[PDB]
Amino acid sequence: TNLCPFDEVFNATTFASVYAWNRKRISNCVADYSVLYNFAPFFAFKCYGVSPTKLNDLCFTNVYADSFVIRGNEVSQIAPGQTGNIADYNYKLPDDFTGCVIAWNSNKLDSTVGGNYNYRYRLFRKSKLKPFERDISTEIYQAGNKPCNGVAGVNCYFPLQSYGFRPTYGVGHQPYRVVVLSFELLHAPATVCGPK
Amino acid sequence: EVQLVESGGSVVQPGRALRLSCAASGITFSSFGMYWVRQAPGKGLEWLGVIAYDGSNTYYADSVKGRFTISRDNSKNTLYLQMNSLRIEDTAVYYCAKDYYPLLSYYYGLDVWGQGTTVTVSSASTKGPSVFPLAPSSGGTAALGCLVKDYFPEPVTVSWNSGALTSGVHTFPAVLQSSGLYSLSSVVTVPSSSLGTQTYICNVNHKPSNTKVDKKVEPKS
Amino acid sequence: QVRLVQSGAEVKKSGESLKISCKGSGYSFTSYWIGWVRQMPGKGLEWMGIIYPGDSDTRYSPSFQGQVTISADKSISTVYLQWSSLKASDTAMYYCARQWSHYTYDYYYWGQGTLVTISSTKGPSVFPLAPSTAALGCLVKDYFPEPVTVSWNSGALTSGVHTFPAVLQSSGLYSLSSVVTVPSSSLGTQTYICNVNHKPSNTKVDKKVEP
Amino acid sequence: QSVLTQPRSVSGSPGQSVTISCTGTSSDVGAYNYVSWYQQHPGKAPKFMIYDVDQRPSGVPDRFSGSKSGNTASLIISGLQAEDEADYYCSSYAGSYIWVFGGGTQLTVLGQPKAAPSVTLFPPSSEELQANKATLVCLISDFYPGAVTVAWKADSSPVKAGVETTTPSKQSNNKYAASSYLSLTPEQWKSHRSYSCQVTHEGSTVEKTVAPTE
Amino acid sequence: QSVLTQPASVSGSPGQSITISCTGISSDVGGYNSVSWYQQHPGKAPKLMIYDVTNRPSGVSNRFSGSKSGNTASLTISGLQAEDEADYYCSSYTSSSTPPYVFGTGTKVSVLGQPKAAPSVTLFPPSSEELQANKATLVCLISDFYPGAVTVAWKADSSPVKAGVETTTPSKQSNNKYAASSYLSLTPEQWKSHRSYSCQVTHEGSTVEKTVAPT
Ligand SMILES: *[C@@H]1O[C@H](CO)[C@@H](O)[C@H](O)[C@H]1NC(C)=O
Ligand code: NI
Repeated sequence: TNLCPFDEVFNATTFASVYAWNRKRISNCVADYSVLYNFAPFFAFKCYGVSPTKLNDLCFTNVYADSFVIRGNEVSQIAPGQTGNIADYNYKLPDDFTGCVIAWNSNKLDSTVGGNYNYRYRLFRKSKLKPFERDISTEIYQAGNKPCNGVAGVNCYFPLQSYGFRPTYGVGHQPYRVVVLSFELLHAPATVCGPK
Repeated sequence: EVQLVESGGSVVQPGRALRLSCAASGITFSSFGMYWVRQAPGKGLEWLGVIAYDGSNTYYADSVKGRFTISRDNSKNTLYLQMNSLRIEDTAVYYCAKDYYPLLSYYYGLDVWGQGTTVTVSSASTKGPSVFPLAPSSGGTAALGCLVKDYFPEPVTVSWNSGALTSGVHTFPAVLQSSGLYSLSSVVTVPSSSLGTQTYICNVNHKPSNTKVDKKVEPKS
Repeated sequence: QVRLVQSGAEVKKSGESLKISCKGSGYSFTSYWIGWVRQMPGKGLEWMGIIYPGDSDTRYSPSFQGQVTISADKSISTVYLQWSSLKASDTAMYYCARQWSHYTYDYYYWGQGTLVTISSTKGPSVFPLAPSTAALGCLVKDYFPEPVTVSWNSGALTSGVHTFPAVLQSSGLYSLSSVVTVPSSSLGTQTYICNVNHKPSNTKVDKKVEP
Repeated sequence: QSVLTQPRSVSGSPGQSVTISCTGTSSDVGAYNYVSWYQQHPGKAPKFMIYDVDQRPSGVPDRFSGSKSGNTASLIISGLQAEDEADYYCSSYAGSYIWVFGGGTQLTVLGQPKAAPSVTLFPPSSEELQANKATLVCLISDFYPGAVTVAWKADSSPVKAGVETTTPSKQSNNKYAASSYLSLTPEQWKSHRSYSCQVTHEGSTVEKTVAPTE
Repeated sequence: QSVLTQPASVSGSPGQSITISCTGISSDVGGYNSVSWYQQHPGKAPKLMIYDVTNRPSGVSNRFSGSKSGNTASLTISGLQAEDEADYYCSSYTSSSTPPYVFGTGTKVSVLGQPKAAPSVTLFPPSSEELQANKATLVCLISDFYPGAVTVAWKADSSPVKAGVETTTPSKQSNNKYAASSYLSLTPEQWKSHRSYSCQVTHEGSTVEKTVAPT
């Protein structure tokens, strides 16, 4: 059984920051999507252009699994047709997205008493991200005459901020692990099918 | 510290147009989304619109959409508000403000504001006040004043005894009456033993109408 | 079904402005970059740039930066290529193209191309090409348009005559060469005259070719 | 988007907590965490105080925080200080890069002993009557806190028509003053035995009366 | 601004395998990348034949394959047939690069239907009559070559000349070999200012050259 490696995406010890989101290419394997219930506990699940109950009947050219952490009240921006600070500057689904967005609360893994400042997000950007564009620049934006020289300050804007997840937060501000499963259908031989 | 300076506020008749400008010091202007916000006298802030740092997009509150146009000239470090089809309810202080973060930002707020420029939309005609004495009554002190009635536009200034009387003076803010004309009062508390000995004259200066009125306030019997 | 339909062929004079278009259909037009590709006659593909129609983010090739304007009107699912002042060197086929998917960056989808031709009626100048079997001919220079008929000795010399197809120079004018291979023993006896006729200008020229 | 609903006023003593609510709809503050607050001192431009419901921009005292529950956001001021006396405006994202402000809340920092208003009611001057106009002028001074309600009586019947009243204005001595006008025709003035200006301040009413014949 | 270099031309007989190299590819391991191959027939838009280095769209014959070694991609066409006679372009994509896309210089594939034949080259100097009109054109006539693909280079005193060259596409002659012509337009001073001029025609890996002298 040449099963797709969903485990290393969904069961990864640490997830990426949303601005530096991870992408796993999934090709030439059997995708048993029923195993996702064991890798992620009690997860939210929205599909677009596919029905969630027929995933094991479908064949795709490739699958992509993008993963990152955002706070709970941002999960709604990981959807086609959405705008917001995450959709605009961090991770952008296209309006014609075909795939599923899976999110689950990761407070137990990703919050810390003092705050998890390792998860970060981008604050502003020269333009909105295009679909599946990734911007990991940390360069300080120089607005004034004086060069910044890697020192944020007056007229010198560091473009990221940390979430600082703490377990005292309400769920809307708790960390959620997100996996975006993209289902790519080209006019080409399929390489990812359900068990059937 | 970027400084924002609005200009162009004036008295304008309903139906006419007015262009406001907002000039930014230094060079940071081109890096920031810029906003217009207004505030009617005694009322709340009203968000009017935003133009992207690079002019790529402009967004408008429904209350000004199709009437006002926001633009910017990054070569002049200047933001503009072109106000068309003005109505009485557009009377306000107009502020320009810059986004807290540069580039495309929007989601945070407005951290640097100008001091504002005042727009008065009115069909009232320039008119100097009628000034009437508020004569003191016939514990050791008495209130007297002057009623400064029916002038347009703001402001009026009031002194007492050509500026020699300042202690105990309070000049009130104006009311805007349904006529479209302003009125206010100025009162001074004086020792009642001074009445009939000390002369009390309020000096009302209304520069827009080029009128000055000096009204003596005499005791009554 | 993804389709890119480009505007029709253009014939322009040097110095004119031109705007050509590429209309997308069958997909979410504002969700994909569209690319433009130039192909000059007999030359290779050159990537010109891309535009994202959703927000008109444009990325030009370093070789086309400032040389052409790519724009978009998303309200009608169209992107454009525009020149303020055309040059003869802009003569080319122009393609628009779109990557296969959000995940497959290769240009699977292509418009059908727009041919842009940048180009006065002129008669040819004929010049003889003297030999050092010998080789002699005549050079037909700078004429428009095709065709041009070449004869030798009023058509009595045909064996060994090779009239080459004309070259379409960048200026829009044609130049053509015709040569005949003759025995070297007749270089002093036989006089070879080349007869050039160009109908669109009524110019019949006869040029003698002596060693 | 309709103006977001805030209480008109809130008060506290130095060191106390003060809270201000901001209620919108499922399309603005209930939809987004982009909720911001501004502070405005008299005669000054607003100052940015809170964004993202509970984040503080650079330089804003840690005493300012926020929370949000559904369609209502809250500004929470711990350790209230005299300088916090100001108007506070919430603002919420409303979609499509548009924001909307709340109507504003006047915050009073109780900063001095209560002082009852001095009320002086001036009848119309003979000069104004000779010009066939009549204005009763009720001047109210030296009260604290700076909030009064003014009711006019003709004989003893409430009058609403023709009254204009100013918002309390700070005097030089840091107590407050206010003014109210009753505009009347000479006939209306002469048709009543008396007129009264009734000033209610901190639950207690002070009244002055004038009579055409007195 | 990197160039992807392909051979100007490659040829094979029907049924053979041929390979086309594409050198100079770079990638950004931190970004998105692809290597593509396109086929283009006369008058038609390019057709994607190989994508993501090695993959074929549905309907593309498995005679086409792609590979990559270091900075060089290769297209192999097995069982070569007349239908494959076309121009082929490699292409590289790197999301972070300026430019993000590059097409290679292109390769003309000829499917040989007769023995190879080397070009005959005849180079005429400018006529005395043409010089009197203050113009100068060198005429390089190229005939009887097969297959119909040549590259033409001009040299003046062994120094390469690029400006002022116009060259025709090969045309089939009556004997079913091909002909082409190339012109070098020069000023009269330029003609007299160099020791010699040479027309160099490269065909199937072999170069034929002719030289002319002022007097
Ligand atoms: C995830 O990985 C950890 C690593 O120790 C393992 O203990 C756990 O069982 C894994 N969970 C699943 C669902 O495979
Ligand atoms: Ni009555």
